[PDB]
Amino acid sequence: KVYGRCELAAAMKRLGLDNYRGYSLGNWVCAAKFESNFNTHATNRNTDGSTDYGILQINSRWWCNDGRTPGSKNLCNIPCSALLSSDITASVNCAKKIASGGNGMNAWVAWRNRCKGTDVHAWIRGCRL
Repeated sequence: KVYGRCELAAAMKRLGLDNYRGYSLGNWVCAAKFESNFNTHATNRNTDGSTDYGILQINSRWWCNDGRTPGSKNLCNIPCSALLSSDITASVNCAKKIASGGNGMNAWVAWRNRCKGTDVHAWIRGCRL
């Protein structure tokens, strides 16, 4: 499902992400843009058998079970296809744990990269919030 910018910004404000771990909503926005381009079914396979899933592209090798990753975790109890739906609930639940750890949003590269030191603000400026 390809999301509006503000449709996606309204959503994870309700979902609770604004100022979560003292990251303000446009960080979230900008990581989803740059991570999926707001597509929930966006998927990328890796060099490890790994596959990142959904909208903030959570990795199969640490946070989910997709069916086949030649050894690892599931730090979230989610089957990777929950990442994959309409509904961001699950992506955003899992997302919180990844950012619960030490590095915070630095787990998303693209955020690290296209988003640290920016006007993330800019991602919600014209929004129905």
